[PDB]
Amino acid sequence: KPFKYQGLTILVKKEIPRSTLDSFMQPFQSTLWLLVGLSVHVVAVMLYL
Amino acid sequence: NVWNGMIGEVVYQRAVMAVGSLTINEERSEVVDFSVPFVETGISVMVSR
Ligand SMILES: Cc1nc2nc(C3CC3)nn2c(O)c1NS(=O)(=O)c1ccc(C2CCCCC2)cc1
Ligand SMILES: CCCCCCC
Repeated sequence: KPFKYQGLTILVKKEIPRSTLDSFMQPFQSTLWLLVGLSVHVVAVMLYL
Repeated sequence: NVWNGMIGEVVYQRAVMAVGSLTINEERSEVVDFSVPFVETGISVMVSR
């Protein structure tokens, strides 16, 4: 009689996540970052204009 | 010293086999011959969540 009940299963490598340094800039594409940076300053100069 | 139920029917030659929710036990295996366990059924505790 069985002394241990079990079954077949799959073992795989658990991917350890890697944290890139640009992770927080990742949500916005670099062109969006450049555009928002330019927008901040054009609005800033036009306020005082 | 008298077996009732399905085990009683099997041991007293009133039946050839006992198909059902029959748990393999030490005493029952001493009295009757069991097939291989086709589903794992231990004893477990159910509680209200
Ligand atoms: C391809 C790659 N592989 C990496 N492996 C690592 C790890 C764990 C050690 N980081 N990392 C990366 O960051 C990249 N990408 S990068 O070279 O284009 C890049 C570099 C630096 C910055 C800034 C982020 C703000 C602080 C100042 C530096 C941004 C982007
Ligand atoms: C959330 C604001 C980010 C400004 C980035 C300017 C390059």
